[PDB]
Amino acid sequence: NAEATLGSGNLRQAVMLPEGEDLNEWIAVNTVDFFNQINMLYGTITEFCTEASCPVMSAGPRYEYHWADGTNIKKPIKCSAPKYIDYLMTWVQDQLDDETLFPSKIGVPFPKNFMSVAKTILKRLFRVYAHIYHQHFDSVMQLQEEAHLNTSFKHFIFFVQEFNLIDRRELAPLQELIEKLGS
Amino acid sequence: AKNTMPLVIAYNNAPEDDKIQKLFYLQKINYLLNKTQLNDDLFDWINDAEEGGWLNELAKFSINPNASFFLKGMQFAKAITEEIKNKPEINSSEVNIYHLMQERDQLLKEVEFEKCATRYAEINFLLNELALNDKKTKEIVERQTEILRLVAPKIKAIKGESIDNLPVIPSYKTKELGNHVNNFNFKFTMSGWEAPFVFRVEDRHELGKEQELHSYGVSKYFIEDYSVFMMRFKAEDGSTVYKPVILSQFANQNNLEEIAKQLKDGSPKNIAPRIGYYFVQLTDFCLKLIETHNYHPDIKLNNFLVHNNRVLVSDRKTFTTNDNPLASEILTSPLFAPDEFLKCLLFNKEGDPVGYNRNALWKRMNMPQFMAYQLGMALKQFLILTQLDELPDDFRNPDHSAVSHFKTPSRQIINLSLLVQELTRLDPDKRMTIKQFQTLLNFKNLPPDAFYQKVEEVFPSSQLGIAEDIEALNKVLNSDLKGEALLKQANPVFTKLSKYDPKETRLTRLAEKLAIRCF
Ligand SMILES: [Zn+2]
Repeated sequence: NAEATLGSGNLRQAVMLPEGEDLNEWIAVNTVDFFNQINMLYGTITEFCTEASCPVMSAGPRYEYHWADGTNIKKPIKCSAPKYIDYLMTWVQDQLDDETLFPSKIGVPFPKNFMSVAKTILKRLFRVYAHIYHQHFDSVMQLQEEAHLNTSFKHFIFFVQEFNLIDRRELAPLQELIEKLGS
Repeated sequence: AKNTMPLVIAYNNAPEDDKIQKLFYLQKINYLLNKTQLNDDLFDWINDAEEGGWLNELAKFSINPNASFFLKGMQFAKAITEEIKNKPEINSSEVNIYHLMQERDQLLKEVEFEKCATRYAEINFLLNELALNDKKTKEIVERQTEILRLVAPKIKAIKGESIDNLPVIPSYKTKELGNHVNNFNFKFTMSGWEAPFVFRVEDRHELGKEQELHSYGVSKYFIEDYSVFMMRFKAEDGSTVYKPVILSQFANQNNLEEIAKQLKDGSPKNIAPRIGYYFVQLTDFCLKLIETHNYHPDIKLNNFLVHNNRVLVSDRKTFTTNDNPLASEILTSPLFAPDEFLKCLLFNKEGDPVGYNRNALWKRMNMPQFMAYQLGMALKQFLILTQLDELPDDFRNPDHSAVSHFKTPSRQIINLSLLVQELTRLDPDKRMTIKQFQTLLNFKNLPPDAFYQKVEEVFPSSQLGIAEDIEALNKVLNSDLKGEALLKQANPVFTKLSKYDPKETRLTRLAEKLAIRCF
């Protein structure tokens, strides 16, 4: 079996909006959590994701990904998966380390555009999962971490599903696996 | 003890036609040699490569004597299905490889050939079917076979070390000094392989417990070993002792203690998410170990290697199958030990263990509750090290929580610190279990009051004996009279909480939620 999961509390309850909680704060704290998880999980296989194995960042032959630059004005960039994903990790961490967007203090409110910023983060976090599953699940099995990977993805996709933060068309590279876990 | 003799007789008496019976007795002998302490003459015997020798007979079946417990089993499986004429009902994706290994070893441990020959061939057939048709199993077998082929000269050289030039390994409990250097434990790289490999010398005289563990799912948390063999060494005595020499990859991120220290310099919002990622692995390892009726009495951060962001164990010599051992029957570290173990020792000036007291003759530890305490102390050490450069002297004091060393604690730090106090209570029967801990890790993002309620549902406070004082604490907070008018009504409950022999953290912490309203 390779669809195994780890023991844990009920993940559907774990992603529910607690009573009296601000939705932005709930999105913020879980986004910081999920980024660290996928950043840790990608670090396990980083020596297997190379320029030779992944010349084009993708989730399989049909889902080629391009990088939309946030500072330079240029058509989205077609690049390797190691270049794309470490582009992405430093970019996300810069967002979370910005008190303007993810305020940790009490007296600082969330920006008017916080939702759009978080859903762009959550969209790109999904693409690291999809690249790992499609192109590196053999390395996942050789390190015996299927259950931890699946459990992290299960937690992540339940939170996205709970609040509808990624479009279904973007979840397409893993539609079969998504409906397998949520049943 | 040199007990393999009647199995050698049965092997020789077995017809040349019946090669399943031959292989059965070779795997039975091999299972017994792993349990047996060597003397000088049994070392020559297991190293006999001449005709009539144990090595030579294994080469006839392409079984490598120096292979890991897993690869040697699959090599036995490949040899056995060459001789199979009765093909079983094959279904690959409906088969647990760990269950087949456990059932095979129970046969080798204590069953005769006449009572298991068919299932024994059947089990090995299924093992070999995964080696051919299961991508995961096939790749594991392929990697280990290839490394074993490349390190073959190094194994010969190590085995050929002069009888007067063997290393002498002094023993010591401290890990603050480093790893002792001998001729065998120098890192090295090989042909085209990127990760450096290293040999290690475990401090034991046989591998009985190691053999049993590698057939359980908990072995996923072991550093993958590629070669196992016993070797001659010299002690301070000057007598020849025998220790296992094991090959594996060098773990590239040291241990969990050093991982916690590195976070001190990084982004603070990353501390609690990463503690979750690491302790989800520790918790799963603990429960999976407990499922095998095995226990770990020396749980602490620097005892868990980190490699490619994976938490792993390599020092398994301390594992026991005894769920209720006497303090003298387990090996642990005093700084992280529960109080029921520290009460079986005698101490000197400044507080160093020097021996056992009369409690050690009868007082037994409950290992699951023992491990729960140490896992809690591991979490307290991880939390504190992201803030301090060294552990504070009040580290063992339970009235000093991990969060009290945080200047700007977030809700997740508050919640994790609460779990530390739940796992490290004095009474072992009142400690939160590792299973309950696993259930609560996923709710660490809840607001602290909401997370507190989650703990109450998981582990009701009536099971601590404090149910009376709890309802007497909410009698006054549920009332809407606040100010100094409440404190007079909230005074008689503040009295009963000041007589408690050790402070119960649930009461202490909810009495704070009462004094906030009176003031
Ligand atoms: Zn890749």
